[PDB]
Amino acid sequence: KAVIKLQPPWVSVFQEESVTLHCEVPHLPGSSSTQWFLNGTAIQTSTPTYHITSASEDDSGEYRCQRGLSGRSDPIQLEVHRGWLLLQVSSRVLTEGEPLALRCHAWKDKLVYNVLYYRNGKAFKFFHWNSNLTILKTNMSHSGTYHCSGMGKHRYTSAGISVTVKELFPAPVLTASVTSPLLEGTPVTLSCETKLLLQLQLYFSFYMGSKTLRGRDTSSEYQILTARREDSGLYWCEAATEDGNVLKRSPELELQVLG
Amino acid sequence: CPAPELLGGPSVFLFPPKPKDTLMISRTPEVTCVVVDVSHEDPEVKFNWYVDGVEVHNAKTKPREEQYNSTYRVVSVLTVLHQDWLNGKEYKCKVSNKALPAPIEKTISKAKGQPREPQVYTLPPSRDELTKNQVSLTCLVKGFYPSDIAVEWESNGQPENNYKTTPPVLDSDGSFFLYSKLTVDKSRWQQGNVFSCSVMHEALHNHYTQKSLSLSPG
Amino acid sequence: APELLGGPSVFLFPPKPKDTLMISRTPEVTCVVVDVSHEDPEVKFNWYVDGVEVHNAKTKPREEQYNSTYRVVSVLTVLHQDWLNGKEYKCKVSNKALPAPIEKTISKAKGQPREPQVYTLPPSRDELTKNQVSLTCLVKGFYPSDIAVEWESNGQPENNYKTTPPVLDSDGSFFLYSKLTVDKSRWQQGNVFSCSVMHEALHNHYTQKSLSLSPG
Ligand SMILES: *[C@@H]1O[C@H](CO[C@H]2O[C@@H](C)[C@@H](O)[C@@H](O)[C@@H]2O)[C@@H](O[C@@H]2O[C@H](CO)[C@@H](O[C@@H]3O[C@H](CO[C@H]4O[C@H](CO)[C@@H](O)[C@H](O)[C@@H]4O[C@@H]4O[C@H](CO)[C@@H](O)[C@H](O)[C@H]4NC(C)=O)[C@@H](O)[C@H](O[C@H]4O[C@H](CO)[C@@H](O)[C@H](O)[C@@H]4O[C@@H]4O[C@H](CO)[C@@H](O)[C@H](O)[C@H]4NC(C)=O)[C@@H]3O)[C@H](O)[C@H]2NC(C)=O)[C@H](O)[C@H]1NC(C)=O
Ligand SMILES: *[C@@H]1O[C@H](CO[C@H]2O[C@@H](C)[C@@H](O)[C@@H](O)[C@@H]2O)[C@@H](O[C@@H]2O[C@H](CO)[C@@H](O[C@@H]3O[C@H](CO[C@H]4O[C@H](CO)[C@@H](O)[C@H](O)[C@@H]4O[C@@H]4O[C@H](CO)[C@@H](O)[C@H](O)[C@H]4NC(C)=O)[C@@H](O)[C@H](O[C@H]4O[C@H](CO)[C@@H](O)[C@H](O)[C@@H]4O[C@@H]4O[C@H](CO)[C@@H](O)[C@H](O)[C@H]4NC(C)=O)[C@@H]3O)[C@H](O)[C@H]2NC(C)=O)[C@H](O)[C@H]1NC(C)=O
Repeated sequence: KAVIKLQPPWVSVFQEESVTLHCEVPHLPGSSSTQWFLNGTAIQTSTPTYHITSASEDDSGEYRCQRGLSGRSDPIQLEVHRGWLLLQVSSRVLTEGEPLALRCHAWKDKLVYNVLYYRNGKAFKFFHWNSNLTILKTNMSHSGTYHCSGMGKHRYTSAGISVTVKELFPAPVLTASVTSPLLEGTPVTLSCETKLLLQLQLYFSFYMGSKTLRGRDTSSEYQILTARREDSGLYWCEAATEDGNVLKRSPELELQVLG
Repeated sequence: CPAPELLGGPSVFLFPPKPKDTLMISRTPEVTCVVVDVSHEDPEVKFNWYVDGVEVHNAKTKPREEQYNSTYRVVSVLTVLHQDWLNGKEYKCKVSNKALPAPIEKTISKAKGQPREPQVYTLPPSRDELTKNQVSLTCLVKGFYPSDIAVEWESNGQPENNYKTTPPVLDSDGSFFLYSKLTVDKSRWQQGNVFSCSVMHEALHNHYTQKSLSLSPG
Repeated sequence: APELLGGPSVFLFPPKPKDTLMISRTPEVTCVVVDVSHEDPEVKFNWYVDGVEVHNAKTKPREEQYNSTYRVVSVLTVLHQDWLNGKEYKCKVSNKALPAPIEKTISKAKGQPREPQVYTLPPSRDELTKNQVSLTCLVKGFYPSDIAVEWESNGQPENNYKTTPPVLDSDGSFFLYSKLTVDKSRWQQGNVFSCSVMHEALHNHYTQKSLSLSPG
């Protein structure tokens, strides 16, 4: 199960820049074997690191590798461009939550000011001095075509790149069998609808007002022996990734208890 | 050349009032200090409005407009006294923002040079034109300075709907001249309608003059 | 004004009208290249004419600017009638400091050429009180805006006339005025002056009109 990684993470590069491609599997003493495929075609190179001393137009295309394993690596599309400016991306296709690095790279590393970054046509960030853009956590809203503009001698533009953000599961719903306000003493079961697994274990949490219901090592529910008038309010549960990498807090669901 | 060069920051453009604003007392002339490249991070803008060096207040502010490119645009309008402007009083705009190392002193003031009163001469159509369905009425304006000006054509107490006026042109004497061409149906002329060319300029008595036209044997 | 770090810029210029207008003249298209570094002075020209590469382009000598850029000029000789038929001329610029070549296209404004109507107008009576008087030549109904106007007298050109820029008329056409200025003395003895005009849409690309006023 190989996987391709790029030294310059950048999937789109200028002519004459250096880029080395490594196929790496986490084995300490792993044999030096590699099977590179291009446009469905194996290259003669077997070393796990694809070094490009001087890139070319012909160096462009989709890259895949196989090293000492059953199956083959994911296909990675590499594009070499010509022009003045280049919006550089760490990835073309990713699921939300994975971080995304962007770079508006200038020719010959020339200095550019009043740099603009675009998402789906809308400028969302301006930089007086050229800077990297890192989204610590991505979502489907980050999906779309990116552009960049900056001021050198004149307002130059970069080419657009399509970025694909895959959503894992849409936000869950906590549903109650009854409408609020409610009567005192009732035992209530609250269910957080999801009903779908992306293709693991879930930690759930319940809160009350600006304060907090117990946080310790929570499971999915609680039983209210006696629902009381003081219990009228907004109830919610929480969904997050194993990593905590992707986490969703939930919207307030009001429950009013009368008694 | 108020172009003291520095490095990469928000930019300011300072715009003079509209001439008609300068010309009709029943109108309100404005000076305009325009600020671009304001970040969302630093959207706070300070205006100082030194007039000849005397800081004034009572500058206003139209609402900021988010630009498509996601910068902010801010406009400041300083109301101006008619006589203040024509005497060439200086209007200085100072712009403060935390992201600027040093303050900006955009400067403006009325164009310099000897104001010169226009001569106005009205000219009837060439006889050769009298053969057409439409005829050309000519208003010649020359000798004026500065080139800043407003011109209108009128008939029967109403502006005519079909005249054209040239941009100012630099004359050989350092002054400017221009032409405004009014077009009218032949019938109306030969029916002896009276047409008027109206001109507004600093250097005319009451900033205004008109010339009339009808046959004149002698 | 020389901003942060980019490179040379390109401008593509039409011929002078009289060259297009006078057979004793040679009309030229001019491809001008500025902001050339001393470091990267090599310029490549391609000249697709209507798409047809030509070689009969004439490359002018580089001239040093104070800012150490060189105005580079390419002059393509043109047959008068080629331009007027509205053929497209393309200048392509290749250079190592340029990631990609630069393309410029030009050609005559499109639309039905229309003949200017011309009427000459004497000074206003009101001016006759002054030391100087104004002489006007009106040109209207003409298209495209490319044009040349001169003033002459007794077989000689006048040394003192001014002409306005083209103006958009309401009918989509242009008009202008040209002002020739002459001493009153010259005027009242009744010398005859002519405004001369050269245009595609004139017979011989030419017409002139005269103006004379004196006790008939
Ligand atoms: C983000 O978006 C903002 C909006 O831009 C919009 O532009 C187009 C693309 C539009 O389709 C939209 O999609 C865009 O969103 C950008 O703001 C623009 O940014 C530039 C500079 O950054 C501004 O350029 C300045 O504009 C003045 C005014 O010229 C008129 O042109 C338009 C017609 O209205 C209008 O856009 C202008 O506002 C302006 O008209 C005036 O508008 C105001 C509105 O309040 C009215 O009140 C006025 O009545 C109206 N006046 C009219 C009409 O006459 C322009 O004149 C300036 O030119 C200078 O700037 C150049 C520098 O690049 C320079 O080369 C020029 O020479 C000139 O600067 C000086 O010129 C003199 C002449 O000799 C020289 O002596 C000097 O040496 C020279 N240099 C100096 C003094 O430093 C000026 O370019 C543009 O106006 C502005 N948009 C609007 C609207 O104003 C924004 O730029 C963009 N991002 C970034 C990073 O820029
Ligand atoms: C290094 O120095 C150069 C400056 O030269 C030196 O001059 C003096 C000041 C000296 O002391 C030094 O200090 C200076 O170094 C810089 O070169 C300049 O760069 C700018 C742009 O980069 C050029 O701007 C262009 O110029 C045309 C005007 O062209 C006519 O006028 C000039 C007279 O020579 C010259 O440019 C041309 O020759 C041409 O003149 C004709 O040409 C022949 C050739 O000899 C002559 O024999 C003829 O007699 C002569 N006839 C007439 C008439 O001129 C200017 O019009 C262009 O500006 C338009 O295009 C701009 C592109 O961005 C655009 O921004 C503007 O809108 C502008 O307006 C255009 O006008 C039409 C009219 O309708 C509109 O329709 C268009 O839409 C519009 N164009 C556009 C794109 O919108 C053009 O920019 C400038 O010419 C050049 N200076 C020259 C040449 O002398 C050099 O840049 C500098 N280095 C750096 C890094 O800056």
